[PDB]
Amino acid sequence: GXRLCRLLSYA
Amino acid sequence: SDLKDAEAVQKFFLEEIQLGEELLAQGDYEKGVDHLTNAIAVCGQPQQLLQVLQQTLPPPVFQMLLTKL
Repeated sequence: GXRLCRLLSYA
Repeated sequence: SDLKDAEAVQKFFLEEIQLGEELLAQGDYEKGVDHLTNAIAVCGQPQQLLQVLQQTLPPPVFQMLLTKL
């Protein structure tokens, strides 16, 4: 797990 | 709010998203959604997170997530 957090930061 | 206060919220937010994602990978849809709901609950403006989740989840799973808020 973790790809979701990474995706959320990207911005 | 100092840095400790925001840091504890950021950390809880990140833990819940991680658990959310793992549980759903394992197909425990109910607990995964519970964890995602906790992360959404702590955001003053969850619209972007919700749009990302809509792109990432199967429609009935996202639906379900909406009923819980």
